[PDB]
This record gives sequence, C-alpha cells and structure tokens, in this order.
Amino acid sequence: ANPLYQKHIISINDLSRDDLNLVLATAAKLKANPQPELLKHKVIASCFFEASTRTRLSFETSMHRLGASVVGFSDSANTSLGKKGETLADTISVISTYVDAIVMRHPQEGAARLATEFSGNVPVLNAGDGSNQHPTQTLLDLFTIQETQGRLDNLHVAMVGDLKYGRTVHSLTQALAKFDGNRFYFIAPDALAMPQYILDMLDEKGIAWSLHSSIEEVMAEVDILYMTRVQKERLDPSEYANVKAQFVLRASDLHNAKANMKVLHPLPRVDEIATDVDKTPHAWYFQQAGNGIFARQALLALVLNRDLVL
Amino acid sequence: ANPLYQKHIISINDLSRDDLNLVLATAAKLKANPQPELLKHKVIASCFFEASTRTRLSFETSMHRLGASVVGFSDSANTSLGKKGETLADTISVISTYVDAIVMRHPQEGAARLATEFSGNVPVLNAGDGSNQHPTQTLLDLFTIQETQGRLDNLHVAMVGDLKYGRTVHSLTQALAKFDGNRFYFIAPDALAMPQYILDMLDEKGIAWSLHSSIEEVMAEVDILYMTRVQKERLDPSEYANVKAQFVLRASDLHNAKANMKVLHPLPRVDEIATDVDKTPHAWYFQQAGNGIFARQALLALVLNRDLVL
Amino acid sequence: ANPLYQKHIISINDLSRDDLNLVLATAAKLKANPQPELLKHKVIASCFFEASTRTRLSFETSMHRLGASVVGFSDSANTSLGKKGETLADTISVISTYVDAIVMRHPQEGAARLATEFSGNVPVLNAGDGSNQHPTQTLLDLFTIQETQGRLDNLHVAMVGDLKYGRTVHSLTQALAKFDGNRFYFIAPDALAMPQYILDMLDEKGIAWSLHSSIEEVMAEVDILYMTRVQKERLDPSEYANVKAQFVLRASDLHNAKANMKVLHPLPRVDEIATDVDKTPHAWYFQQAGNGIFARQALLALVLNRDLVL
Amino acid sequence: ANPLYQKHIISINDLSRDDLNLVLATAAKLKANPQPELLKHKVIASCFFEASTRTRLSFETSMHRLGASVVGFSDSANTSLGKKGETLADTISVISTYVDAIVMRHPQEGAARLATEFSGNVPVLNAGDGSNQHPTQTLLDLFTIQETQGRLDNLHVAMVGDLKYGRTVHSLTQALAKFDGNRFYFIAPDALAMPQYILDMLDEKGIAWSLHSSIEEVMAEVDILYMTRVQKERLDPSEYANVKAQFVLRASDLHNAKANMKVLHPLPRVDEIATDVDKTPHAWYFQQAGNGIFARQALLALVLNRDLVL
Amino acid sequence: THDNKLQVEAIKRGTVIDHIPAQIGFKLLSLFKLTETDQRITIGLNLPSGEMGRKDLIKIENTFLSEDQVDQLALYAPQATVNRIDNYEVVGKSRPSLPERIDNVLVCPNSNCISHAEPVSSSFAVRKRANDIALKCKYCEKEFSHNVVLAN
Amino acid sequence: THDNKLQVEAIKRGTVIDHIPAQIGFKLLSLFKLTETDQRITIGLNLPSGEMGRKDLIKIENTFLSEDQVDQLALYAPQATVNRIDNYEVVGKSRPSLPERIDNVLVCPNSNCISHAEPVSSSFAVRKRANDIALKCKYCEKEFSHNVVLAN
Ligand SMILES: Nc1ccn([C@@H]2O[C@H](COP(=O)(O)OP(=O)(O)OP(=O)(O)O)[C@@H](O)[C@H]2O)c(=O)n1
Ligand SMILES: Nc1ccn([C@@H]2O[C@H](COP(=O)(O)OP(=O)(O)OP(=O)(O)O)[C@@H](O)[C@H]2O)c(=O)n1
Ligand SMILES: O=C(CP(=O)(O)O)Nc1cc(NC(=O)CP(=O)(O)O)cc(C(=O)O)c1
Ligand SMILES: O=C(CP(=O)(O)O)Nc1cc(NC(=O)CP(=O)(O)O)cc(C(=O)O)c1
Ligand SMILES: O=C(CP(=O)(O)O)Nc1cc(NC(=O)CP(=O)(O)O)cc(C(=O)O)c1
Ligand SMILES: O=C(CP(=O)(O)O)Nc1cc(NC(=O)CP(=O)(O)O)cc(C(=O)O)c1
Ligand SMILES: [Zn+2]
Ligand SMILES: [Zn+2]
Repeated sequence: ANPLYQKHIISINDLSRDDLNLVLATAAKLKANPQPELLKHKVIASCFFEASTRTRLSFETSMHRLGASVVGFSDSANTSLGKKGETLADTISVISTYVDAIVMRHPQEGAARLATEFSGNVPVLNAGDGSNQHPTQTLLDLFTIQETQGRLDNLHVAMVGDLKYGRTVHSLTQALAKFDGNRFYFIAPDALAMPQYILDMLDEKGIAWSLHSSIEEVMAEVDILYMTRVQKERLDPSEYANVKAQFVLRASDLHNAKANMKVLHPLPRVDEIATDVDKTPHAWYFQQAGNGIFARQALLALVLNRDLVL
Repeated sequence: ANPLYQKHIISINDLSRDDLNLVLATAAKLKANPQPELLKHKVIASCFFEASTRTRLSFETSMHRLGASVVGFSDSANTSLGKKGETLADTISVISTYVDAIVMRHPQEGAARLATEFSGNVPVLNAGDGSNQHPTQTLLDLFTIQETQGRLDNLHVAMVGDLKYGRTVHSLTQALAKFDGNRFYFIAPDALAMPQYILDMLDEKGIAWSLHSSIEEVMAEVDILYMTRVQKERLDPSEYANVKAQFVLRASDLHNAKANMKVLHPLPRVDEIATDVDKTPHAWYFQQAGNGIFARQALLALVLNRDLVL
Repeated sequence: ANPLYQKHIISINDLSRDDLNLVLATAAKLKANPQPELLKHKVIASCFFEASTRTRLSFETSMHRLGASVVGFSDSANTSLGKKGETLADTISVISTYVDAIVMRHPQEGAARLATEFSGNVPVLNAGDGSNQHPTQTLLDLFTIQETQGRLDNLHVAMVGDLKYGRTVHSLTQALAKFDGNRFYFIAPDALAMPQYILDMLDEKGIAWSLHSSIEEVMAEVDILYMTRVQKERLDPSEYANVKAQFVLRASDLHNAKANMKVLHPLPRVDEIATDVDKTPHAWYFQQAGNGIFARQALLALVLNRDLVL
Repeated sequence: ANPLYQKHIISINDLSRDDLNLVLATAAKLKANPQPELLKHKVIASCFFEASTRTRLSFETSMHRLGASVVGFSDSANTSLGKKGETLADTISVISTYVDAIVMRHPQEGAARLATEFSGNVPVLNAGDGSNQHPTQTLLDLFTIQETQGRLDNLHVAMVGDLKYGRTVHSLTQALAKFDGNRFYFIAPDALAMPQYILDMLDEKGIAWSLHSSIEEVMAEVDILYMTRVQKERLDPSEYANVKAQFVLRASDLHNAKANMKVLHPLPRVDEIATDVDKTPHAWYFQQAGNGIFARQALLALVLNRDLVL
Repeated sequence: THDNKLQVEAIKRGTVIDHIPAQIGFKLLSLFKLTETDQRITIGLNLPSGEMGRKDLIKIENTFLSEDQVDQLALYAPQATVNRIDNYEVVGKSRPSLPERIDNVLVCPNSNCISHAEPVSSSFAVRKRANDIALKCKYCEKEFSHNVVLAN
Repeated sequence: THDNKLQVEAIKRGTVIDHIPAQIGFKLLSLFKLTETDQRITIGLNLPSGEMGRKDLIKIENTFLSEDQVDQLALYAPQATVNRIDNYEVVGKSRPSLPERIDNVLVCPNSNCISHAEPVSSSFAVRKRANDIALKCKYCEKEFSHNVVLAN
C-alpha cells in the first residue's frame, strides 16, 4: 500500500522527504476533499499518559473527521493501564489487543519507540515523548509553511526563543534540513541558544545559519518567523526579565516585515506574542493550529488505510 | 428474545451454565463474524465511579466494536453525577433517563445491585463493585479457558496467589463449579488461603480440590495455571519477601508443564510473572485480555439486542 | 558511670533485665522527686520523620520536665531533608552536630540503628522504626505493669487484638519473657495470631502461653489485660466486621475480673474498648499513657547523665 | 555599644570587613566559652515562610544555646498569614509586637528588607530570601574557612557546580572579595558559569580568578574546595546526565590535595561528593554545618546585646 | 586439584581456593571483588576432578585469608578448601567453617529496610537451623531463611 | 612468548581473548556473561607484557566468536586480539575494530529515558566524534560521549 501504510511515526528522523511531502500532499487532498468515513469502523486509542489538552483535542477531532471511533485516557495520577505500576510494555501489550492504532503522549523520551516493540501489528503514532520528538507537530508546521509559501526550499526561516530546549524547534530544523537552500536565522539568549548538535548538522548538510540577538536584525529578510515559548521556569525571574525583550513580538516590530511573512508559534503564546499581532495578516498561529487537523488526519489515513485513493 | 435479553449481570451467581455457555458461544460468533453496527444508535454509559483504566478501555472498545455510542466518567474526586454527595440512587435514577445501558464500577460491594433497583428499564452491567463481584472478568476468563482447552469440564485447574482476597478467583471458582469433573489445585500462603466459604461450596458439589504450597507440586498435572496479584499492601514487607517465592512463575518452572497449559492472569502481572514467561507458548495473559473484548461485546449484544441473530 | 549513660536506645532486644530495672527504678524516683533542671542547657532534637503526635508530645513534654530545649519537626511532606534525595545518614551527621541527643521516629525499620552509625557521640533514642521496635512505650507499658502489680514476675498476662502485626505486643512479650513465672494468653483471630517466632522463643524458655477465643475464658486469672488496636485499614471490611464483637471489651465482661486487674492499650482505642469501661477501676490506659512521661524521662536522664542524684 | 547591636542582618553587601570579623571573633569566643543564659528571657520568632529544616533547626538550636525562647512556623500551605491575602507587612507589624527579634526565610527577594521596614525596633535576620541573600550561612562558611586556614586573606579558593544559580557562592565570593590576596577558581560547565557581574566586580578590584574544567588542574594549589549543589530539577535530564561525572568529586581526586585543604558544601550533596570522601581529612562539610551554630549564635548575641562579656 | 598435565602451574606466596562448585566460582570473584587488585590471579572454571567432576578453581597469588575470610566462603562452597601456600608447599589448608555473621555481600529481602538506599554495607546474624541457615538483618532485625536471602 | 616461562601452557583450536588491559578482564566475563558456559574455561589476570606490562586474558577452550563479537569487545578491549587459533598454531589473528551498535551492556545515562524501568535491552549508535566515540540511545535518541555512558 502507500509508503506509510501500517508504518510508525516515532521520529522526524525516521521520515524522508518523499515521506513528508507524501503526508503534506495527502493533508491537502483531505482539506479540499474530505472523506468522513475513511476510518469508519476503526477504533483508535488516544493514550495521553502525559496531559496535553490541545493535542489530544486536535488528534481526536482528526480521528472523528474520518469517522473513526476513540478511546483513551489522560494524566492519571497513577499511570493508566495495568493500574498499579505495571510496566509501559504490559500496557501497550494489552491496549494493542483492543485497538487499530495508538496515539500516545508520554513524559519519558523514547516512550513511543518502546511501545512500538510491543503494539504487535498495531500502528503507534508518537504525539510526544519527553523532550525527544513530537512529529505530528512538525508535520502541521511544515504543512503550514508549504501552504503559505508555496514551497519548502530556499526559505529564509527565523526561529526565536527557547531554541535550546524546544523540541518542536529542533525537529522543524531537522525536517527543513531535508530540503534545499534553506537559510536559518536564530534569535535567542545564549543561555537558551540553539544546541551545537544541530548547528553541527546544518554545518554538514551545507546549510546557511546565523545567530541574532534581535528580531529586527532580520525581520527584513524573513518569510517565516517561528516563535517559541520560553518556559518561564527555564530561568531565574530577574534573568528572564532582562532577556524578555530579545524574544517578544508586537505589531510595530512588523513595519519592515515582508508581504509573505507568516508568524508561527506552536502555542501557547501569551508571554511572547502581543495580542495586537493577532489582527495583522502575518499572524498565522491559529491558522497553524487549524492545520494540525489535516496533518493528523493525513497521518492516520495513510497509516490505517491500505490503498489510500489519494 | 434471547435468554439474557434486557437482563442484568450483577453476579456470577445469578448466572446459570446455559447462561454462561450462551455468552461464550455468542462471544465466539462475534469473534469469527463481527457485526460492527449491531448497536449502532444505542448510547451506553461507562460509569466508573471507581477508576479502572484497563476495564474501562476494554468495555468501551467492545462498545465501539458494535457501533454503539459512549458517555461516562471516572474516579471523580467528589462522586460523579449529582455533583454534591447526592445518593448513588439519585445518580442512576438520572443517567437511566439518558442511556440504553449502564456499565459501572463502584468501590462499594452491592453497588450494581442497588443501581439495578433504579435504572428503570435500563440494563446495568456490573464491571466491579468493591470486593464482591466482577462478572465480565470471569466471562472472558472462561471464554479464554474454553477456547484453548476446547472445554470447561474435567479440567485440572490450579490457582496461585492471593486466593483469600482476589474477587476474580472466588468468582472463576464458583463458575467452574457449575461444570463437572473439575479438579482444583490452590497454591497460596495460608495467610492468604482460599476462604472456607468456597472450599465448603466445593465440598458440597462434590468437587475435588487440594492445597499446595508450591507450583512445581502440580505443574505436572495442570491445564490452566491462573495466577493472582498479591496486592503488596496485603502484607508486611518482610512477610511478603518470605512468601514471595511460593507464588512466582518463571520460564524454568515450566519445564514439566503440559503441552496444553496456558498461564492466565487477570493483570496486572509484574511481581508474579517474570517477563521470560512471556515468550513461552503457555503464556496467554495477553491473549486473555484480548478476549475481554469479545466477552464484553457478547454481553452487550445479548442484553441490548432482542432477537440476537446468532 | 551509669550503665545507660551515653548509650543508644534502639531495640528491646538490646536491653537486659537489669537495664529495664534501672530504667523503671530511676523512673519512679523521678515521679516521686522530679529533677526539672537536670537537663537544663541540653538541646534535644525531636525528629519525627513519620508524624506521631501522641508519642512526640509525650516525648517532648518529658524533655521539658528535665529542663532541656527542643528543636525538631514532624511529618515529611518532603523527602527527609536534602530538598529531596539526601540519605538519612547525611541528615543525621548534620543534626548530630547541633543537639545533645536525637529522639527519632521513622517509617523504615533499621532507621534508628543506621542513625547511631552517624551521630558519633550523640545518643539516638528510637521512638519507633517502621514495624521493628518501639523500645520507648513498652518501657512505659512495663513501668505501668510493675507500678500496679508491684512486680514483673509470676504474672498472668492476656493479650488481645492484632497480635500478628502489633509491634508493641511482640516487644512487651519479648520484654516480659526476660523475667520469670509469667503466663501468656493470646486472644486473636486465626488471621492475626501471635506469630510463631514469638511462640518458639517462649517454648525455648520454659514460658507458658496458650491461645483463647473469648476474654471470658481467662478474665478470672488475668492480672494485665493488654489490648492492641486492630489495624482496620489493613483488613477486608466484612472480615473485620466479623472479627470484632468477639474481641471487643466491655465493662460487663469485667464482672469476674480480679481485684488487682488492669486494662492497658497503647492507644488509640475506638472499637476495642467501650467507653463505659473508662469509669471502672481496671481502666488504666490513660494512666499508662501518663506513665510515658516518667519512662521517657528516666531514659533521657540516664543516657545524658553519668551518675544521678535520685 | 556593639556595632551590630540592634542592627538588622539582611545582605552580605551590607556587612563591612570589620563587621564580618566582629562576628567571626565573637563566634569563636562563644564556641570556646558558651553564654547559655545570655539571651535568657528573650523570645525569638523562627518564621520560615519557605520551609527549610536544616537552616531552621540550626538557627533555633542556636537560639536555645543562648537561653532564648522560640515561637514560629514552617512552610506556608496557606498564604503567609491573613487567612489568605494579607501582606507580609501586616504579618510583621504584628509579630514584631511579640518577639525580640525575627529570623525569617522567604521565597521572595526583598522579603527581609521589606520586613525591617515594619518591625520597628525588632531586629530582622535573613535566613534566606528567594534568590537574593543568605548572609547567615556564608558568615558560617567564612567562619569555617578561617577556623581551618587561620585566615581569610591570601587564600586559593576553588568553586564548583551551579555557579550561575548558587546564591551562596555569589555571596561567599563577594564576601572574600573584601579581604585581600585571594585567588578564585571557577569550575562549572558553560551552562552554569559564574555570572559576569561577579567577574566584573572582581577585575574591578584587582582580584585574580580563572575558569577551569577539571578539579585536577587546580587540586594542588587549592586551600578551600567549595562545592555547590546542582539545581538538578532545573536542567534537562540528558544534559545534567553529561555535566556530572565531570564536576563530581571523589576521594581519589584528592591524591594531590594540599595538607591544609578543606572540602565545603552548603549541603545537601548526593551526586557531587562521593561518600568515600567523608572519611578523608579534607571532608569538612558536616563540621561546617556544625559551625552554623556558632556563627548564628554570635549574630544573635551581637544584635541583642549592647556589649558582650566574652 | 587432582590431575596435572596440560593444566596451570603453581605459586609461591598466594592462596588457592580449590574444590569450589561449578558456576559458583565466578560468583565468588564477583561477590568478593577479588580480581580487584594487581596480584597474579588464575581461574579454573569447569575443571577436571574426582568426586565432584568439574570444580571452579581460583589461585590469587601473594594474597592471604584469615580463618574468617575463608568462612565468608562458607555459604557458597561448604566443600571448598582454601590453600595457604609458600615455597610451592601447602603451608596450611583451611575449610569453610560456618560464620557467625556475613557482611557486605548479602542483600536485605526486607524491601523496607533502611539498609538499601542508604550508604551502609549490609549485615546479618547467622545461626544454622535443622535444614538451613537463619540470617537476621542488623537493621530491620527481621530474620530470613538463607534460602530466601540469597534468593533473587 | 610469555606463557612458556612458568608454563600455564597454551591449548589447541579455539578462541583465546588475549592482550586485554588488566582490570578489564573481570568486566568482559561479567558484561558478556562469559563464564556462563561449560567448555574448559580458564582465566588469568594481572600478567606480564611490555608497553602494557600487565594484562588480563580469558581462554575459551574450543568454541568460536562472531566477527562482530570480536567487535563488541572493541569498546572495552581496543588493543587486544582474539586468537582464531587452529590447534596450538596461532593461525587467524582477529583484531576487534570499533563496533557500530552496542546492545545490552550499556546503560542510558539519561535518567528519564524509557529504557530504565522497562524490559528492553539498551542499544546505541556508535560514531567516533572528535574520535571520542558518541553513542546514541536507540530510545531517547540522545547522544553522549562513550566516556559518559561507560562511567556507570
Ligand atoms: N604450588 C601449588 C601448590 C598447591 N596447589 C593446589 O593446592 C591444592 C592441593 O591439593 P593436592 O595436594 O593437589 O591434593 P588433591 O589430590 O588435589 O586433593 P586435595 O584438594 O584434598 O588436596 C590443589 O588445588 C593444588 O592444585 C597449586 O595449585 N599450586
Ligand atoms: N594454542 C594457543 C596458541 C597461542 N596462545 C596465545 O596466543 C598469544 C599470541 O600468540 P602469537 O601472536 O602467535 O605469538 P606472540 O609472540 O604471543 O605475539 P605477540 O608478541 O603480539 O604477543 C600468546 O600469548 C599465546 O599465549 C594460546 O593461548 N593458545
Ligand atoms: O504543540 C503542541 C500541540 P500541537 O501539535 O501544536 O496541536 N503542544 C505542545 C508543543 C510544545 N512545543 C514547544 O515547542 C514548546 P513551546 O510551546 O514553549 O514552544 C510544547 C508543549 C508543552 O506542553 O510543553 C506542548
Ligand atoms: O481484571 C481487571 C480488568 P479485565 O476484566 O481483566 O479486562 N481489572 C481488575 C481485576 C482485578 N482482579 C483480581 O483478581 C485482583 P489481581 O489483579 O491482583 O489478581 C483486580 C483489579 C484491581 O484494580 O484491584 C482490577
Ligand atoms: O503509643 C503511641 C502513641 P502515638 O499515636 O505514636 O503518638 N503510638 C505507638 C505506639 C506503639 N506501640 C507501643 O507499644 C507504644 P505505647 O506503649 O505508647 O502504645 C506502636 C505504634 C505503631 O504505629 O505501630 C504507635
Ligand atoms: O544551608 C542550608 C541548609 P537548609 O536546607 O536551608 O536547611 N540551606 C541553604 C543554604 C544556602 N546557601 C548558603 O550558602 C547557606 P550554607 O552555608 O548553610 O550552605 C542556599 C540555599 C538555597 O535554597 O539556595 C539553602
Ligand atoms: Zn534489613
Ligand atoms: Zn536513552
């Protein structure tokens, strides 16, 4: 069947560029011409060992937009399934006897991959495992970039904020590092700078990246400005205050912003994006959250549907 | 309609042997030839006043495998429904105005039976009421035994662990005490021995049972080895340590195990079954959890569907 | 140079008969003639890693009765110092540099014993370590038994309740089993029987004991009726429902009690002793508690003083 | 009329060199000749708005070592008095009408400073305010550094661990930077480096310092090896996974340590100092803790006494 | 041991744990950290024997054991035979006598013993029973059958 | 060559891990559970050499290793060589070059990695960064320096 049929989406590194394009393409098909009964009769497990309301709501809505059934759980005080401290494996080992696919979020890195070695024949889609991956998020981000820029090559992409810890950031960067001509601009406080491991990877693939302490330094040249949330705990308050400006957008900072620039943000935005940015044509964080529905739909469609028509 | 149509499953004692066989039979029909729209349009209440992720997930998956809708709750800090400390009855009295059947788990013994005197015409299926019953669990256990042994009579059945408190244990024992020729072997620490009330019941129906302190004492003669979880709190730690061995399985203890012996366990297993037992052909605890889907499906089908075709 | 001077107080197993006596002798001297400034200038840590109001306040009160100062803490919402993580060893190496003796209670057996390995020259008194020892209120039970019987030999002792788990009866029994003539009566359901390692030690010492089902079959020859609590939260509700009315004492069950007979209970009693017994002359539990002040005092005065003017 | 008499104790920045000395001098006098009734009749509030066992007990113990009384509290499950809401100002205007001096710990910087604005004539000693100051155990570190080195000048000081966030190293460094000759060694990953506002202040004072990666490259000339904890809960797991084995001290890393070298740690240490170092002669952390009693004593005796007979 | 042709040699100032059960050999090197040195040690796991067949064999050279260190071997080879030796001659050959205690090596089955997480080397009181050895923990003071203590 | 001084005498066809650095011979017996076997197993540590001076050296009498097993040792025993000896004649000298996948004997230094509590075996992606070998956790996908993973 299709390339991704019955495959597992654990990392944005186990995916190729054909793969990705394949996902975005399908995600566009479904957006234009929806198939509400494509997974009619399939039952999906929305297992959120770790709480994430916005992703769970999204994924489940993508699950009901294809007519599939849903069962699952959330942040149980005491790990869900087994109900006593039994192993994650014994957990997946069972749910896999009940479902047709598993979407899970776990606070431990490598949780989706381990489940994978137990789901039997059951496809497991990783929604987030500790500070490791979160593929579906990158897919909707790429789908949101490719839709509004018409492409994913030779792009001036600036990334602002907690570049050091944000998993979506490291991931989008690696994905865009699958296409050509991309130019990166990174704006964050050196205490939260983009890991070397990534700049080292960009160095190899021959990609151009530069460091900037201010948004207005490149606002001039950017297509997409992808902001992150500097988890307020990552820093000592007074430290935070003094670096705060480095990473916050307002409408006035937009004056010399290109016509095509969209401002993305994985959310929540609340301490990074002033609300006045909202009504500008660049703002696209909500349109972005909107596309997680078509990305997650595309992902499920491919994986659970053999000869995916389109 | 069918014998169980619109009936209530509160106890494994309110069920006869025709009844049980009737449930297993149906559960086999559905496994082989599934009817995904058999309860299309019916709405079921999955009320878990007491938290039980694995049973709730199972039951709800059996609910969506017949195309039925679902609504419900879980371990609410403050009793669900009513929302203030109103009586269980006023709770059932209302939900019964909304649903077509009720599946509930409550921490108090006799909860399902009391609801029964209030659900109006609404069938209520007991998923667990304190340390009393838990019928659907026994059904899938019998369905798992009967499928892999081809029968439920003249069976050498050994039960290990917390025989004193395990409700599934007392229940399976009573059910098998509905068939003939069964021989029981019970292996547990005298502080957690099989209640007299049961040995007294087996004494009457003329069934053979014997006590053993070790698994290897009868491993030789057993068809099914049903292990329990000795809830670690049931004992003083040092006490637990010294009896621990009495009730734990490993692959090497299997050497002289019959060809047909399946190792069952209601789960969670984690401190009783070494993981090496997993890859042996006897291990069948996961296949067992898998059959709770067909047992619960069968139960719902019969009860909510008049002239159940097969 | 006092025998118990600067010596730790950890297990009843470590205190010889003469030890017990020096403590109970010194005790009564202090209750006859209080030495309020005796431990003036001495600072003592009242560290309750496992909250225990009654014992702590009895202990601290004792400390103030001899003129000492107290610093300390209760419950361990945290981890037991180390802002989480830190070994009990480090938190004692430290504290031991401030105070003159540590009084400790801990949820884990061994705790006090490890302690003494890190307080250098600072005496460690155990106020209870998990399910191991509670030297403290047993030196006060004993004190109570001798104050009212005039002796700790040739006594008739009955013990009721949770004998399998009551760590205080095990101690008391081991304690009395150091003097001669005593006769034991054990009244507890088969479920909570006095363990065999206690009975062996007895047979091995030519000490008589016997099991009984009703207080009535021994109420006439009992000098000390020592009631233990029933670790209710530990049993099944229906089981404890039964095993109650049988092992509950009422003032009427006292009709044939000996003139010198006393009733004891480490406290708290809620089901075990009816409130209408308080007023009868045998009721001695609160007087026994009060006696914890004198046992706890002697112990401190002895450990921290070379030779006492008494 | 003593210099520190009735003066508040809030920041190291407010204590001049002679101040430090009067405290460390008076300290040793008190450790040589204790004045137990010195603060007899004085009541002192031990208010820990942010629970902190080790510091509080060290502090309270000190208070009892000079004859004073203590009333106080720990943690603030609540809001910090006012049955919720009430300003720290009101809860101090009040308390200050009861006691003779307030010892306070608080999660917010400025706390003690505001305090002194509302206690009128009641001296306020800061036992830690958020991430600002901890005058207290730094006057004891210093006391320890001088007791073992005989001096606070011309010393070789190495500092390891969380230097960016350790509020105690910043203080110690600012403290030692008031005496002359000292040389600093900063060993911390780039992530937790000693901030530049500390290095500027140093260069600006002709004080030598230098950064190093291994204790081994400085172990030979180090007089005081001051280890800070690693605010683990603050980092990424994999990152701290790395930045560990490098900045962990072991007894073997001590092979070339100077004869007079001492190891210090504000405590608690769990990963940083191996347990096999405790036994070597350089291990001085618990002795340093014990020294908190003498620094804390001097401070109280000085603040509450016009002229001390020492 | 008995039999010598294409075998190992001999030593001068070291001990020789001979007659140790099969598989229990290596374990003895583990449980007691013997390889933890610089002395020329030689092992014979699964060697030729007469009565017991294949016995592991350790010969740590220039190292001596007390009448007690030998007795620590007691639970893992009551048959074994420590061989103090010098000038190629068996100066003395001792046998595993049951000890009155056992430190460092045994672990406390009491999951609730403070011994574990803590930086303390375990310790038990030993006392032979009819059919086994009773081990009593210095800390939780709970006694256990050696069959359970040594049990994984 | 050395063993023909105080004759421990070499043996025929088989595999003999030799040129292991002392104190890293108990490890491999442990890590790769080598004493779990029955074929004539003999072990000798803290021996003599030259630039090494000492050395451990296991001898697994008749029984071969994979080309890769020859490698897994590569992380622990670099300069050393397994002897593909065919009866006394040391013919076939295999020198273990760094392996690309390590499984089971390594521990993920990531205390949050899923691997720890669960029934899976570790496994890393070897690579020589700055040449200091950077291993990647099959699970958490985090990369640490071989000298961080090995420590504990
Ligand atoms: N220089 C030496 C001297 C003694 N041994 C060992 O010391 C033990 C001595 O036993 P032995 O004299 O050879 O008599 P056996 O027939 O082996 O019987 P037993 O073990 O009871 O002595 C043997 O393991 C022998 O190999 C050795 O290895 N090298
Ligand atoms: N049947 C054999 C043959 C050889 N060896 C060991 O193989 C090692 C290496 O032998 P070889 O390379 O053939 O000659 P060497 O001189 O040992 O090589 P080198 O100088 O590198 O050590 C020797 O230590 C020898 O003990 C062995 O244990 N058994
Ligand atoms: O991205 C989503 C939901 P989505 O896939 O955008 O529908 N959730 C998510 C992403 C991320 N992504 C980040 O990059 C962290 P950030 O949100 O601070 O930028 C973080 C969290 C969190 O709860 O820590 C949650
Ligand atoms: O059996 C199930 C779920 P299932 O019907 O097997 O899908 N849950 C269940 C059963 C049981 N059954 C037992 O026999 C107790 P045990 O699991 O320790 O053997 C206990 C619990 C509990 O949470 O205490 C939960
Ligand atoms: O005596 C007390 C009063 P407390 O509730 O601990 O303040 N507690 C106590 C004593 C004992 N046993 C005794 O014998 C002490 P006692 O003679 O005061 O009853 C056991 C326990 C326990 O937790 O198992 C608790
Ligand atoms: O010294 C202590 C013992 P505690 O755990 O507060 O009871 N705590 C303390 C000291 C310090 N710093 C010091 O220098 C005081 P010390 O010299 O006692 O280590 C900082 C903190 C902090 O929370 O950042 C806490
Ligand atoms: Zn123990
Ligand atoms: Zn990992």
